[PDB]
Amino acid sequence: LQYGPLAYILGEKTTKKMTENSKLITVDGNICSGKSKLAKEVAEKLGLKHFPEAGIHYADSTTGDGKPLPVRFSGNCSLEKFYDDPKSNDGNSYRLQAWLYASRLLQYADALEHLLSTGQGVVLERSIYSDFVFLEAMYRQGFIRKQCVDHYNQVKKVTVCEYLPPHVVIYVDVPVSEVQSRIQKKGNPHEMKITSAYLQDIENVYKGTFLPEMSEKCEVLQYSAWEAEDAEKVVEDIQYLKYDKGPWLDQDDRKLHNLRMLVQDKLEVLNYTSIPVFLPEVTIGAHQSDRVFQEFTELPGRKYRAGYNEDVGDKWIWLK
Amino acid sequence: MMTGRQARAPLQFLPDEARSLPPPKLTDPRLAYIGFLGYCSGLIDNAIRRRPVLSAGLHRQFLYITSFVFVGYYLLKRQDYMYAVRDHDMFSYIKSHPEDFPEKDKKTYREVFEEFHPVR
Amino acid sequence: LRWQEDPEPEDENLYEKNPDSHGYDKDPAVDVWNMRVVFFFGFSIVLVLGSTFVAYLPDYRMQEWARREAERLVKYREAHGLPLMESNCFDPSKIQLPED
Amino acid sequence: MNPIILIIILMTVMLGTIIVMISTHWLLIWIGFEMNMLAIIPIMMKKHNPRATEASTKYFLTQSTASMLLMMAIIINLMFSGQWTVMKLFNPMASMLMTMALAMKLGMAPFHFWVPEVTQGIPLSSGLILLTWQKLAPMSVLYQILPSINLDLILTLSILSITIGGWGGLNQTQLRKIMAYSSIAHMGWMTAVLLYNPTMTLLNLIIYIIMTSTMFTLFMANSTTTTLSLSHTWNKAPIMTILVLITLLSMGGLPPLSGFMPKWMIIQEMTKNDSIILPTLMAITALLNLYFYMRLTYSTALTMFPSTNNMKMKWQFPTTKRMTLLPTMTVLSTMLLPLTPILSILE
Amino acid sequence: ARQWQPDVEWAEQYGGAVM
Amino acid sequence: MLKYIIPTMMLMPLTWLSKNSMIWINTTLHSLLISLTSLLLLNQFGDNSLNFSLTFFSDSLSTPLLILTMWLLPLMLMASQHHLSKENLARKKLFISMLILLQLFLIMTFTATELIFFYIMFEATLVPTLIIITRWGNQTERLNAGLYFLFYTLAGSLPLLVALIYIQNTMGSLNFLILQYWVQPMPNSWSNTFMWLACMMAFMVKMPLYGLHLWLPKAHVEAPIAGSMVLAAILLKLGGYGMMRITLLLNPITDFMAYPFIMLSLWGMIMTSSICLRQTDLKSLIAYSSVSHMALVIVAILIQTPWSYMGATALMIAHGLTSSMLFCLANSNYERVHSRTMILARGLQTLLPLMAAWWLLASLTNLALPPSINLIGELFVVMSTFSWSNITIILMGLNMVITALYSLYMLITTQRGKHTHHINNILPSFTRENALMSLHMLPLLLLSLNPKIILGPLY
Amino acid sequence: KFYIQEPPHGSPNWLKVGLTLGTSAFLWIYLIKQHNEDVLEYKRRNGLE
Amino acid sequence: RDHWIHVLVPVGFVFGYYLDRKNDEKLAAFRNKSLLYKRELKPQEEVTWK
Ligand SMILES: CCCCCCCCCCCCCCCCCC(=O)OC[C@H](COP(=O)([O-])OC[C@H](O)COP(=O)([O-])OC[C@H](COC(=O)CCCCCCCCCCCCCCCCC)OC(=O)CCCCCCCCCCCCCCCCC)OC(=O)CCCCCCCCCCCCCCCCC
Ligand SMILES: CCCCCCCCCCCCCCCCCC(=O)OC[C@H](COP(=O)([O-])OCC[N+](C)(C)C)OC(=O)CCCCCCCCCCCCCCCCC
Ligand SMILES: CCCCCCCCCCCCCCCCCC(=O)OC[C@H](COP(=O)([O-])OCC[N+](C)(C)C)OC(=O)CCCCCCCCCCCCCCCCC
Ligand SMILES: CCCCCCCCCCCCCCCCCC(=O)OC[C@H](COP(=O)(O)OCCN)OC(=O)CCCCCCCCCCCCCCCCC
Ligand SMILES: Nc1ncnc2c1ncn2[C@@H]1O[C@H](COP(=O)(O)O)[C@@H](O)[C@H]1O
Repeated sequence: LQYGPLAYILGEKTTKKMTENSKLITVDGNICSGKSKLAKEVAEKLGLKHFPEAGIHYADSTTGDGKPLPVRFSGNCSLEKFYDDPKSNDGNSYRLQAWLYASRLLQYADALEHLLSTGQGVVLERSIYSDFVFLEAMYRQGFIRKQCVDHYNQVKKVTVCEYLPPHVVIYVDVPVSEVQSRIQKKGNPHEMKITSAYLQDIENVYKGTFLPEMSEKCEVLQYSAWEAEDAEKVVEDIQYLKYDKGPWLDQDDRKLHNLRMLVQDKLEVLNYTSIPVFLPEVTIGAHQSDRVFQEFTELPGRKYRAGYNEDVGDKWIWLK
Repeated sequence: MMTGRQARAPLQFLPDEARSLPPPKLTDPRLAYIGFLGYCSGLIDNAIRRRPVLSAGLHRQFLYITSFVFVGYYLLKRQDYMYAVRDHDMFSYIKSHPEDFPEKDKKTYREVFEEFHPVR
Repeated sequence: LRWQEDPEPEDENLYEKNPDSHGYDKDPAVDVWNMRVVFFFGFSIVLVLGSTFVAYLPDYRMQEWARREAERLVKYREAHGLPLMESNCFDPSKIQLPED
Repeated sequence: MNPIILIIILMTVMLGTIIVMISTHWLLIWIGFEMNMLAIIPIMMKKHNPRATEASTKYFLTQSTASMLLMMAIIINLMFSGQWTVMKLFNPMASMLMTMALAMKLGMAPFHFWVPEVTQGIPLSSGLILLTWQKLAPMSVLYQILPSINLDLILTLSILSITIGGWGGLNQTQLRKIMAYSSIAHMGWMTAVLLYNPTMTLLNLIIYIIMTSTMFTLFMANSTTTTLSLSHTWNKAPIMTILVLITLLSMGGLPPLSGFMPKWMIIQEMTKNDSIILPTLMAITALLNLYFYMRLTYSTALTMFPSTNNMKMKWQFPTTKRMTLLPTMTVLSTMLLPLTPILSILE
Repeated sequence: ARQWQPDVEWAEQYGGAVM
Repeated sequence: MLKYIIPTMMLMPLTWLSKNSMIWINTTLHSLLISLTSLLLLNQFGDNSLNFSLTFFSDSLSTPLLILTMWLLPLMLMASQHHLSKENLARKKLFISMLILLQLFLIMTFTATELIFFYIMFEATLVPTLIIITRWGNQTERLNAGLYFLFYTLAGSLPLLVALIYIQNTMGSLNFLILQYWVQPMPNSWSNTFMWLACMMAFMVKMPLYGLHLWLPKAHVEAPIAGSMVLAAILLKLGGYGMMRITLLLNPITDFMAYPFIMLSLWGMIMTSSICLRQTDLKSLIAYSSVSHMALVIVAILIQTPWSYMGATALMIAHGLTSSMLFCLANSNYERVHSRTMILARGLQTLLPLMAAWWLLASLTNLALPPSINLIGELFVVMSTFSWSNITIILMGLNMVITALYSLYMLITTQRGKHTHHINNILPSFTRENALMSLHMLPLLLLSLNPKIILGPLY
Repeated sequence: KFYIQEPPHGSPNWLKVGLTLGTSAFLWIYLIKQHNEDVLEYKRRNGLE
Repeated sequence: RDHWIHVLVPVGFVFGYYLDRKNDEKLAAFRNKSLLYKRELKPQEEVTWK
């Protein structure tokens, strides 16, 4: 590989590169909180690396050539078809939510790998600690069943326990009517079909579960739709935090070494996303799985390991 | 069984009397089969890491083949040594004990009476 | 509902896209060359040359030798008054019986 | 765990095994077993969850009881022989107690009741160490004390181990318990041929360690601990299903594979000593082992079980695991039966 | 008319604590 | 025999380095060349067997089974290339590798000079057959059928291993050529009774014996067509081959140990033919017909007269060709109506006249129409069983009546009557299908001209 | 270029390829020297030259 | 060769035939020694069968 136990032995300790700027920041809010520009401006004032919010095609952006794959190879789900029919028969709701949870888990593994390999902090948008608010909103709106929530809670229970929470959680109070004003001024014809009760359930699960449970294990910052416009006040509030909560304090070189060994092996990160709980919204039968897998192999640069594809121009294969 | 033979001189992979024995030829079918096992290990090693199976890592496939031939040559030397030891001990024990191995008075079938069982 | 599964694909007809299909492949040149390989190397080679080869086996299990040798032995022991076969396969002089 | 401390602790496990393998004094044999247990306890508690603490506690109790019975057998030997050479035992009571102690250390039935619990409670690498490396030292002591081993005792332990390891794996869906009951049945096969020809015992131990190392390495490389998680392997890495197919067919004792080699040589050396009923019943009992092996091959390689949607993301990532010696161990566990007279190097 | 592959009902037989 | 083992192994790089549209044609061509080359084994002599090396030999028993085995591989490739057309290329190459590897095991199973090599190859033939059935079988029952196929054979054969290693320790050798001269009489004792059972019950399962045949109408039905061809044509005859080798050693105890098994097979050829009279599954009808035909081969080996061995080896070759063709005809209708139910597709002579001619000829060879080698083997077994006991002619004749009845009932049910109206995907017969039928039938008819090469070591 | 992230096996590890070929050539020349020494010692001990 | 794959099985048969004829040389311990076929050698002939 690149980093293993031997590099840890030979001197590559991760608290040597861990400065005070090395913080994990997650910016949160409702569907049109406008927090993307807040996350990018906070990331450029503090000198951090911004990660955009992981969609369906995040794994497509990190693997291969970075261009998005067809949706049959990645996702098998549509955000627009969730917006149009949230109570759809084919089970797009929980299947979209589960693929997005795995995408945010892959993004969080990338974020920790960057933070622990470079010592540069990371600003994230709606991490895996806040992904469950859409699950609970979709369950309160009857868009998914209870067994889908049980499947999500199993996957989350066996995956989120292996990671450290962010340092700073920035929540943006934007009310439902302002969110809908921004949805109608956005002009997205699928996104304008979102009901008010769904946005209200998102805000309720946020204010009632997420921030009360993250306020113990991290430092939450909370802003309105106008005091989050000024990025410098938010960055000033970040730089004058007395970091004293959460499990980042009792992290020596060994625990962060084990974490860095975890977040570089992506199949171990993504191991328990596909647990064999045969839930019909995400269970793909054998003929469709076989056919889609054989078609995924025929995609260019995907038939072999990344250094080993003549069709995209990999040479010296006979000496590799 | 033969553990008291190789107890006067312990942990010798090939003793000095193994050199009185002819070595396996390098065209031994056993050693060629071990080289085929090296080639198969190279193919499985290219397959489990999703490399092109016949093309990728010809240096690595060749080191698989070479390493299996190199180990198996000495394994065949020890195999032929231990069976030579077994035959040597057998023949010396038969020579030292003639009362336990009498030379059998062989009768021909003109004196040997075998009961005939008809298939009818 | 039940899970995400492809529907049963319809069984393809080789005669729709290829009315000259020999039934080996849907590529017509591969189909015709599979036809020629099967027909030549089975019938023109194995059947014909094997019927010839079995037809001209060199005295298969020496039956013709045994008939010719038996003609020679009967022609011998008719002229000398010997019986055509003994009831003893082996000479009784070279057999020791168990005494009683 | 610190990688330095991990390497030192694995060297101490290996050191305790080597001290049992080389020493001529009974106290040093006992010291080697003590050092081995004392060093393998952190390997079982590598992940720090209550199942590993329970597994390490059960392993501690069994191996501690066996070590104390071993020292009692050694002390009765010092009574009735006045000396300490690791050779035959000069009292049938010392021989019985030492055979019981080694049967507890190997987890042979009816002292088998810790092996599936402890193997389930620990990770796959520590389960690999427990089921392969921890079999080496007690089989070495049994190899050395065999002029005094009671025949009826060792064959009772052997056939009871084969039968209970056959029936135990038929009810299992966890892979580690399947491997543990496989361990119990194969230890019965090893100790059944011990007083007849211990070279075939070493052959069975070597082929067993190769095949079990292959199965644990495949289970590590696929990160599968259950039957139903192994069932998703066809949609993730289809070569792994082929390798677990041929290795499970090998461990069932089917020719032309190398897992047929040990049981065929064991039957071969037990019929020489006028035992016919016993290798026949052992061979027929191993069909149960073959049955749950074929259950796993049905679930993994011969059929395609349904997968889930999130496997499509894992299609985009290769295995970055050090699958150490996995092609070598897969070739040696399957294609070694033409090299069956290689067993004379263990004479 | 295609090849039978195991369904969810078949694969739930291998998902218990025991067999 | 190495000149046949090496090209069969070279069929593996020939099937893995072929172009993706060429992997059927190349394996078919070169397996036909191996089948042409198989005829050099007809260098047989009236006194000596063709003894190649310390490992391989071929008498006049193993030689027809070898030529039938090397002939069966291209026909299995022709039969199995249509329903595996939409398969993955790698899984298609794995199927062809399992067929080639099963042939590789069989051609050095029949030529095994030493009996434990015969046992290793004999039980090695389970694994590609098991993989073919449980992987490329069509319905749900293929997994259970693979279980029955595996665990009857190993339950029968693991006592056979102990028996052969016992003979190795007692006689000093399991070379069949040495055991032709060092054979000792096996007297009456309970030890020798279980010796007889351990030497015979594996092959009784493989024939199959009546009462132990329950692996067969699930393994032969739930396999694909290449699996059904090899199981019906060669893998039942491994049992009769092993019996004709191993009954050298079991005298004179066979002369009273044979009675229960002679009763089982003489009554099983009546009962399984009666079962064939009432089958709804056509493929199961052919399976129970195979049990009914192999019952006579069991009786002929157990009475061990020369006429019985000649008829048994002739009937083994004849039944291999006939049952393989009957399974291929059943597949030719299954690839159109997608059901093995025999009453579904009716009146097929109105639609497929030349395929109905192939049905007629395979049903005539199934009922042992003279001068086919079916009737030659049938007739010699009837002669020898009559010389055994004069009352066995009742059971043999009643079996022949029921055999003609289910053969022509199969023909009339599938081919005659009014056609089924709601079935409209009855394509014309492909050239591949008719070529497969002719490559079964034409050697089976040409062997009536010169039948001495299929009458075994004691013609 | 093709890949958004540089693969670890984009360039061959020339050190590891060189050590692989050197170790394999060393084992071949050592094996040939061993086999020649062994046939020489066999012919010396049994007097067949 | 453009058609190099069509000489795998025939060269395999030639190689197996060569190895059979080679093994017949190792099994030559009774060449012109059997009581049925022993005979005086013809001139310009050193072995009776190869
Ligand atoms: C070594 C040199 C050998 C040379 C001589 C060859 C000896 C015979 C070999 C095999 C002959 C039969 C194969 C052709 C028939 C199958 C295909 C078919 O249906 O074609 C109809 C088709 C004409 O009909 P179609 O109207 O156009 O279409 C069919 C209809 O849609 C619907 O069709 P269908 O129902 O209207 O017409 C079918 C009809 C339906 O009729 C029957 O099924 C009634 C037959 C049974 C009762 C009568 C015969 C009883 C037994 C007595 C005869 C044998 C002993 C005689 C000696 C004296 C007594 C000891 O059957 C026949 O016409 C067959 C005539 C020959 C009968 C032979 C016995 C077959 C019965 C079953 C086995 C019996 C025991 C084995 C006998 C073996 C003798 C060698 O024929 C052809 O186009 C002929 C194609 C080429 C045939 C070549 C045959 C030999 C190939 C061997 C190649 C290698 C060696 C080189 C020599 C080549 C010489 C040419
Ligand atoms: C072999 C064991 C495995 C079985 C499967 C094998 C599959 C592979 C196939 C390989 C190729 C085939 C091998 C077997 C070939 C058998 C054929 C063969 O060789 O025959 C030789 C037989 C041998 O007969 P023969 O023994 O008398 O030959 C005399 C011997 N010589 C030539 C040396 C002097 O050849 C003939 O009989 C030829 C006779 C002429 C052609 C036929 C004429 C009669 C046709 C019918 C006439 C009309 C009768 C009335 C009925 C009318 C219609 C109903
Ligand atoms: C298809 C499924 C059923 C398969 C049935 C297979 C045959 C049935 C009988 C097998 C008996 C066991 C093998 C005997 C090998 C004989 C070798 C020998 O030397 O014998 C003489 C020896 C004689 O002993 P000896 O050789 O030590 O002494 C020398 C000989 N005398 C005695 C003259 C001095 O016989 C035995 O030792 C015992 C033979 C009988 C063993 C009975 C145990 C097995 C019972 C039947 C089990 C059948 C399968 C059950 C399971 C089925 C699946 C669930
Ligand atoms: C008479 C006999 C005398 C003695 C003869 C020799 C006996 C040999 C017995 C071998 C026993 C091997 C036991 C396992 C290895 C011990 C060390 C270990 O645990 O290595 C695995 C290692 C640990 O890494 P870790 O990160 O902790 O694992 C979790 C996964 N990330 O890494 C991993 O987990 C990565 C996954 C791959 C690990 C593969 C290890 C294979 C080692 C065994 C090879 C086969 C044995 C040697 C050949 C046969 C010898 C008989
Ligand atoms: N279950 C869900 N329903 C709707 N949107 C979701 C869900 N899960 C994640 N999202 C994302 O939340 C985003 C809303 O924030 P924004 O990025 O400002 O549009 C959408 O673009 C979606 O990508």
